[PDB]
Amino acid sequence: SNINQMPREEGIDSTWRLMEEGYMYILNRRHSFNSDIFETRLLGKKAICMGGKEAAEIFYDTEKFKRKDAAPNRVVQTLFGKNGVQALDGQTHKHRKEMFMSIMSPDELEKLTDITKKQWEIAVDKWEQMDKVILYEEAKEIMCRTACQWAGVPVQENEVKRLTKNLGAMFESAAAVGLKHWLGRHARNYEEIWIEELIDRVRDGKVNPPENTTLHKFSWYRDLEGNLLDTETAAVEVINILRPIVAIAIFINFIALALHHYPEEKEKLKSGDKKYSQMFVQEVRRFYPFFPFVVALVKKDFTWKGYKFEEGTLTLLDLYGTNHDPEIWKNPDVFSPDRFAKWGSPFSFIPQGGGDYFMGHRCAGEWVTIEVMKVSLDYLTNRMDYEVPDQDLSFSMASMPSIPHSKVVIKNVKKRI
Ligand code: HEM
Ligand SMILES: CCCCCCCCCCCCCC(=O)O
Repeated sequence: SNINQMPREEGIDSTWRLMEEGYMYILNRRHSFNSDIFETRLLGKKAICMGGKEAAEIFYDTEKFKRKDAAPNRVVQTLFGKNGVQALDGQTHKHRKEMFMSIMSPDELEKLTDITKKQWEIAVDKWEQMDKVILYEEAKEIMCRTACQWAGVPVQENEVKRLTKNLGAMFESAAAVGLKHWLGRHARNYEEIWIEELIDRVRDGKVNPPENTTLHKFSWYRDLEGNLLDTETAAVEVINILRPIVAIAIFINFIALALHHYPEEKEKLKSGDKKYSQMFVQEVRRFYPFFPFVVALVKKDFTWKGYKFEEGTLTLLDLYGTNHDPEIWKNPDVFSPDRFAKWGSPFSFIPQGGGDYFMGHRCAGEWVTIEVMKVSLDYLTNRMDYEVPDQDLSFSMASMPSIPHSKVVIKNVKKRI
């Protein structure tokens, strides 16, 4: 059939509009163009942006889209690391992804939840002897201690503080400009070298992590040819566990926000029926902004909706806008856990990617995230009391990630006993 012209945003480069609008950039234009797909110019080149469940399923078609060389270098050097799983395609990707999925078994997730609970207890005891407590910063430290213990990474106290700062900077810098962006580049450089040394100690026999742990599994994994991963690559992969675990602190912020803003939803949790906590956690992941979009390159020319996708074109999948799509969800722009009662598809609810864990790039740590969020919600509701003082809890849709301006201050913390 005839090739049609995709809706097109004019201007020599539109990256500035993405920087100004953030999470809302793609959905605003899906609305104004009356199309789930449009073309623009971002980072000096043509770009295609698309959202909704059909677009998501097409984006996850690995005959049509590849990840090699898709992410901008500025994102590789902050968020991802070079030559990690995010960069791979085909059987090489499948085999690397199996390494990540191998640490996600029932017994290992139980180990994670036990650690997470203990580290919450430790933090709460500390906060009870404090006055004001900055939840985002304290939660990053909870999650850094949890990550290192679960991963088998030995850390001294000074190393905990430094890692918490540097892992934070890696994700807080990825969509930043200027001075702030470079903090994350330097943070990544420092921890890559530190983790590389540690992996060399594992391989030399001088450190002996338990067999079940990330550090053991990633240090000893062999590729499709039977060879150990390069030390640099294995370090990037370990950081691809430690960093996103720290990042759960962003979702902890939003759990606390939701408990403060929605007392009727909090009261439904006081029952002990786990269905309510499950719905609440899912709705936090659906409603609040976090990972805006993912990127791929067109692998081979193809047609969809009458439009030509040309090989090599950078393509953005709108995660935020799909999670807020009024063609998928009833009243998408309100927080309503009841929408999940006995719950859509793997392409419609995509805060941590869509599709299949093994056949695509969907987040390896989605179950970790959900389980950590459940522990955190249980702590904040059932194991402590605190006050939320008057403060600026607003969160900007132009900042990625989006953090409430006050960083969520709590006070008068008391552990229930
Ligand atoms: C804290 C909140 C998190 C969010 C919002 C999040 C979101 C995402 C998204 C959107 C992707 C990319 C999907 C794609 O490329 O198609 C991804 C990939 C990934 N995530 Fe997460 N994630 C989080 C936590 C975690 C955790 C806790 C872990 C590890 C325990 C983790 C490990 C990974 C890995 C290894 C990948 C790359 C998978 C691949 O390329 O095949 N993430 N995540
Ligand atoms: C490829 C688009 C980059 C988007 C900008 C990053 C803002 C969100 C931070 C996401 C962190 C998710 C977990 C992680 O990978 O550490």
